[PDB]
Amino acid sequence: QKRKRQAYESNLICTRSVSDDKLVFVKVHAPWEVLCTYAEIMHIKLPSFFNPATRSRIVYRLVSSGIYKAAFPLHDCRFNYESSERYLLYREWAHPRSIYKKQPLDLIRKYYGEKIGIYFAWLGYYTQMLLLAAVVGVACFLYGYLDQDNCTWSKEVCDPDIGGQILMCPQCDRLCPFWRLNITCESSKKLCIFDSFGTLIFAVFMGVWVTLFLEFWKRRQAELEFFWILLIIASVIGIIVYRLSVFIVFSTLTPQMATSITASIISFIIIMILNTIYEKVAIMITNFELPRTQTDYENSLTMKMFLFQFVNYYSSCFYIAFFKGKFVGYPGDPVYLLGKYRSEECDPGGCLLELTTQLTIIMGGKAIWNNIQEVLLPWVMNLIGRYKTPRWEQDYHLQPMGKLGLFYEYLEMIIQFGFVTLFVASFPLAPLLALVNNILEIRVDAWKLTTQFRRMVPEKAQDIGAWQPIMQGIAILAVVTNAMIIAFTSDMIPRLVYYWSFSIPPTMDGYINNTLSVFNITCRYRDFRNPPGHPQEYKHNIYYWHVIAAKLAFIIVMEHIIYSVKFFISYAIPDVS
Amino acid sequence: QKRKRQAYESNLICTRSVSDDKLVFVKVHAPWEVLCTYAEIMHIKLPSFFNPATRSRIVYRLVSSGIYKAAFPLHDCRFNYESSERYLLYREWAHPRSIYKKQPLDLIRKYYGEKIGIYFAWLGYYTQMLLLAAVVGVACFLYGYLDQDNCTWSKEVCDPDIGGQILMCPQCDRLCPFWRLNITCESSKKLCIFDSFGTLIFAVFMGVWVTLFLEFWKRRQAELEFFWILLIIASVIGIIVYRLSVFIVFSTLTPQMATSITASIISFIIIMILNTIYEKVAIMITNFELPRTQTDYENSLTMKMFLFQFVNYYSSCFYIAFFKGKFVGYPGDPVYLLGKYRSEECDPGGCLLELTTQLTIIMGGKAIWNNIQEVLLPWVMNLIGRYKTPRWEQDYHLQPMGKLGLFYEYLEMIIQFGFVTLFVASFPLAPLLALVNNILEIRVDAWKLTTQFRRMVPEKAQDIGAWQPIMQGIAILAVVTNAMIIAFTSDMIPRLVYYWSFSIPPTMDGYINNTLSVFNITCRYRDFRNPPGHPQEYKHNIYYWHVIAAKLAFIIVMEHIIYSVKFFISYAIPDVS
Ligand SMILES: CCCCCCCCCC(=O)OC[C@@H](COP(=O)(O)OCC[N+](C)(C)C)OC(=O)CCCCCCCCC
Ligand SMILES: CCCCCCCCCC(=O)OC[C@@H](COP(=O)(O)OCC[N+](C)(C)C)OC(=O)CCCCCCCCC
Ligand SMILES: [Ca+2]
Ligand SMILES: [Ca+2]
Ligand SMILES: [Ca+2]
Ligand SMILES: [Ca+2]
Repeated sequence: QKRKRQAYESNLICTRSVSDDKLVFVKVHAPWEVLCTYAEIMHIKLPSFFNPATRSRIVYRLVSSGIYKAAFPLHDCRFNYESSERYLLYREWAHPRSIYKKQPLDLIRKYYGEKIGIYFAWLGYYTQMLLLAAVVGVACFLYGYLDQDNCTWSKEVCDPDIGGQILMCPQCDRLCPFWRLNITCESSKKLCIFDSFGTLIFAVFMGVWVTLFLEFWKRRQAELEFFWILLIIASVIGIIVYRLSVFIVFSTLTPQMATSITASIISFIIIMILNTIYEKVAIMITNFELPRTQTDYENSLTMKMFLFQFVNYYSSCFYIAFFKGKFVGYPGDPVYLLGKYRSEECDPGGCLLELTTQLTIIMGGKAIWNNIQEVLLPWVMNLIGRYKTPRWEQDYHLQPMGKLGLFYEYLEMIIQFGFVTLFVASFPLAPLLALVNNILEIRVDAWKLTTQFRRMVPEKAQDIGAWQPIMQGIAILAVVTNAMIIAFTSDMIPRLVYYWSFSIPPTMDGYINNTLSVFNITCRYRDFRNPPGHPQEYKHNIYYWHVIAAKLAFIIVMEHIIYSVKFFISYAIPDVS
Repeated sequence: QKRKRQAYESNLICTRSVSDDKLVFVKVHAPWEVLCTYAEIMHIKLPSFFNPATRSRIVYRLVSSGIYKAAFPLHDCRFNYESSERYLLYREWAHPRSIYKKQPLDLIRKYYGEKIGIYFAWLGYYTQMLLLAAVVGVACFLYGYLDQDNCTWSKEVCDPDIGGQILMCPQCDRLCPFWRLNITCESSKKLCIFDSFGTLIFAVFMGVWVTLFLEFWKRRQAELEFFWILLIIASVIGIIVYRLSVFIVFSTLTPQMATSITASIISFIIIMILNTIYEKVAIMITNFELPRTQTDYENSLTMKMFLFQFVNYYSSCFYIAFFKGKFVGYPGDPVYLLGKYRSEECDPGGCLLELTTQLTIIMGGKAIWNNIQEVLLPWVMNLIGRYKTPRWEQDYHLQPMGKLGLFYEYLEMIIQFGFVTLFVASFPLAPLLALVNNILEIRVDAWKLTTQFRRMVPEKAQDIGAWQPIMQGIAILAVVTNAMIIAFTSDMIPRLVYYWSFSIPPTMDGYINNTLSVFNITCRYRDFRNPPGHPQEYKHNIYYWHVIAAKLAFIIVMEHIIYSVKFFISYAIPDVS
């Protein structure tokens, strides 16, 4: 026990704490010749001469068994008062009062290390790219807002004659009664913002913006040089079925917004606690496997953890986008999934607004609650530690960062990126919310890393790591996902077909009465079905196949055009300075 | 003049020809210490000790101005009789009598050099992969042939009652008279081969096969370690308009096969002479640009030359596939392209058979005529040279390879690959024809390289070069192109919709009368148009939009499924030994 530690200390050669007599901490420094020897064995760069991050790396499992209590570097100074580097970049960068200043990226790679430097460089560059995407999203938001007097469909669903005379079918078995449509008017008014031509121009822009983000980040990186799959499928089913359950336990502006916000909040609570669960089961799964190296361990953990997180966070959104209300048929013979399991018909405006509210609640709530957790949990852990003098004694009573470190940090921003990219065709303010989150996110990551956490050992990484193929896969998936959101989720394509193709005798006015289908009780539900009385009644009509062929042709045209533009831009940008 | 050559020879130090007194050839050898010095300046590998390819590279513009007559290595021996390496791999590899033996790839990199070795390794591995793709293509060809008694549509177009009672519309202005359909029966019978379920399984297989080809070739490479764009657009228009012209100058089994084979032959003749033209204008264009290095010169030449060759060879095929007969409307108001320019309505079986004949003529004729040129042109040039003793005198009178060398060789196989991949859904025997071409292609490239050409200087290349992104782009384009061939070119999707979707009251029998549309003279042309007498007469009907929505959904499903399978296979194959 103590013999192993004494022999290891004698090999390393080859004070106790004033507050706790049982703990003893040994100072570790290197001589000049030994530093030059370790700097020859590890080929460091050249122009007191060795930097403190370089010294702490060159000086850098036995503590995993519990023999050694703690091994760490030491901070330079207290942040609250000057001794003095930590005080400096706390005073001008890490403080929330210095929210507007530029990041001292050379100072952050000086003090913390190039993985922390590359995370904060990626975070700041993400913020600057999100500023461009956010002002274009504000431009398309103004395009939707100022043309609210020209959206003919919202003005005729808000008018009582065209909108109120619908009396559309119930989406629900026990009474849930059939209703005049003008009550969705206050939900439809903002819908003129959320699927107009402005958000289509924004989505086609956002494909290009993701491409520019990736290529100029490649340039900035160039400058700055089997049971678990079955469990994932069970998770895929689980998030959808509790999305249904939270909508049901709610079901037993104001009414629709209360519905969407309340169900989104309670589902988001389940999302967070199931996220902690998924952290634990994925770490148990990758510990059941034997990984040979820590890097292969964290790559496998990155893939499995991100797949569980992808499933957990976006499966509700994918249900609302592509599965909710998409497979329901006519009110005669509704689709009972397993018997007595009638699926949820959507509102006639579409499930885009419900997707929008769920997106902004999950995104902004993960932002708010994750920053609250990132502040408070190390702070309250240090507080209950302090409720139970030398420098290293002060630096001892800090929550250690962990073996992974910045991993979860990257993870949450990648999840934020999946809201910025995969669902950007729903609401254009996703880069704005991401920007206002990221401006504080640099400060909260900075502040907890400076104040609350022990100093992580500096070590260089040439990129973000295994998150880069994840981001490229998210980028390729974003084109398909935005195409299915504009085609399948929103209703922009049916009114596009109504204006361009059926103002003709075989304008935009008269769209709402001409879209829906009348239903015999043996009301006008939202579907394109040949009507009681037509020879092919309740089968899909000519107009269903016209609109769905325009949907599929839009998916093909938009995907091929955007993928060729992404190819032309990745081929045209030299990817170097 | 002679002073520059004398000074260069004196720097190099730092016999005349018996047949021609004006020419003098100096032997060039290196001493042992100078060879070790050049082998230290160029870091050669280690285990008379320096190999002859290595010696010829280490010993290796003034001849471009015309000062030096010729500078070359020397061959080891005459091929016809032993002196003796060249005689050996001529006797057992390069001879056409050794067509069945394996390639001595270590001997070919010993004698010729690693670019020639990697071309012949790529050629042989291409041949072995084509053997697998060819036996699967023969399997789907047997699937189409043995089920010829079960193709209901061909048996009812060959029957006089269902097929002969059509009397379909003329595709032509001056009389070209309307005709009973059973005359396409002998063309439709083999059509039961060419678009059945077997070729669909072959196309979905061929996406996987291209993927396996690319990944195992990555493994084998790992083991074996602005005016011109406007001219390209003018070429794009030019090949299509002379495809129209050769069809017209023909127009002024037996009748349709005579048409297709004759027009394909005369167009292919124009293809070849315009290919020589495109060689010359592309070499003039890349000489008008100043390239800094020979490698950047040949990369730019590779891109421009392949783009011109792509346009030249496949623009006729792309016209037949995606533009011929696709944009023609109903016989009332035909599409005159510029006035008095009625486009060519296709046969009711589709333009797939015309595409098939054009493909096999262009592919097999480029194979035959390119091997005939590859044999004869160096042979006849050496013959007229000989119509006007030491070793170097014999090796002097050979056609030199040129500065590019194997470039055109790679080029033609890449063009062959574009027939193996981009149009594989038309006829499944494309890998078979490629296999029977490649077995002789190794021998003709081997034989002309051994007998007729001067020995190219050995120099190492780690891959095929700039053709590898070209092949990956051809591979990505192949999925889209095969999807548009199965959907848009062939008629497999309309009969798939007829069987699965309209045997119902709103079997495969009755497909031909139910596909076409009747035409009032104010006959049954091949289109899906609402009929004289329907309220929406000659507009597209329900069934057009059903079939074209199934086409577009097939494109989306097939592209996404195949691209995910390609991603799973490229991610699952470790790309290393
Ligand atoms: C890679 C991640 C993204 C995957 C996207 C999944 C797409 C699923 C959407 C889907 O198929 O929905 C079925 C319909 C959508 O048209 P809708 O008119 O919404 O369906 C009827 C609903 N309503 C009458 C009550 C208004 O659509 C169809 O009927 C056509 C089916 C073709 C879909 C193929 C897309 C991608 C395949 C992998
Ligand atoms: C990248 C290299 C490959 C490019 C492929 C180009 C595709 C062009 C094919 C095309 O659009 O043809 C028009 C129709 C095809 O349906 P058809 O029924 O052949 O057209 C009517 C012909 N007929 C009545 C005489 C029998 O199709 C349509 O009407 C739907 C238009 C959507 C096409 C979008 C595909 C790719 C866009 C870049
Ligand atoms: Ca956060
Ligand atoms: Ca963070
Ligand atoms: Ca050839
Ligand atoms: Ca050849």
